[PDB]
Amino acid sequence: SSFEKFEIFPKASSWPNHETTKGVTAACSYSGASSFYRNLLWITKKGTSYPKLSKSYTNNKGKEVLVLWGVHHPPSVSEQQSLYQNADAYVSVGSSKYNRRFAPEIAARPKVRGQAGRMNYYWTLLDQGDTITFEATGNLIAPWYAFALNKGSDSGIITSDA
Amino acid sequence: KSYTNNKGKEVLVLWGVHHPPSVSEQQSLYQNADAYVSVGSSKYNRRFAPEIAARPKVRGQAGRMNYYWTLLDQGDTITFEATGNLIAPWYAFALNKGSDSGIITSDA
Amino acid sequence: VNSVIEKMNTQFTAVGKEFNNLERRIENLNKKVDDGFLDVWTYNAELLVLL
Repeated sequence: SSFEKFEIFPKASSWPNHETTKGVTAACSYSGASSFYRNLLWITKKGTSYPKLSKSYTNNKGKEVLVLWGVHHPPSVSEQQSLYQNADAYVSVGSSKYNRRFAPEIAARPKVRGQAGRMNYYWTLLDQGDTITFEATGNLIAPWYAFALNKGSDSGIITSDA
Repeated sequence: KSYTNNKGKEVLVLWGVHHPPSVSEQQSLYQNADAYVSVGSSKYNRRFAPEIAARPKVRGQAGRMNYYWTLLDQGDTITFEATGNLIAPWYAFALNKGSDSGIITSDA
Repeated sequence: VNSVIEKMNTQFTAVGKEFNNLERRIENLNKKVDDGFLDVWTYNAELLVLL
């Protein structure tokens, strides 16, 4: 029925070693200028040096938490070299019931919206109690907000124009 | 290592793939930073690779282990071929038929 | 009475099934199927007796 939007990782505090801003493209354009999503965060390096990152989070809200993230991959080798200084890379998400390593791939492909790279998106429900750990080496889109869900069933989607 | 059957009925075979959460534990248990296992038959064929990642402890354990099963046919063989993480089967089962059974959750 | 008995067929084994957290769609379909057949059978039985 309802949720509460809150912030897991603050943009200023949770990322001391990397670059928070400069995470912006023209394919996601707002008011003529370039922008990005309001719940995620592109992350690049602070000065051509990428520390391997690891960060955890617990919940206490008594309800389930719905967490999103994304995995970018560029289509060319030199773009992966430019953005992250590591030809090999992986990210990894761990919890009690969810556990997956991701690796990027590099391949040539036709442009859509003037972009040749791609980005996959992932979601996981958390339980009360149990934690989650992100642990990344080249391509993490970190969550910047998340949601705490209530109950109250029997709703849905209607496609109409009334 | 290979295995054939002769029992005239289907054989239900299990195994598992371990992975530890840290690099040094994988170094300690198997002396190989890279590893793979592989299971081959006629209709089943899969390579597995381990992964190493940090994750919170459950039951005082931070490693994980996946589990797999495959029905065999009469005749056809199966081969295990491993380099770092095989949980080998130690028993297996030969199944009969006779249908219309199931599971009941009750306390009578 | 013997005709009304012998028209209704007996049902064989039916056991509820299992699903993980990523197959909610098929489970909702399963529940819709079972409740729909249950409503049709109880409607036919009550209407048959009342006529």
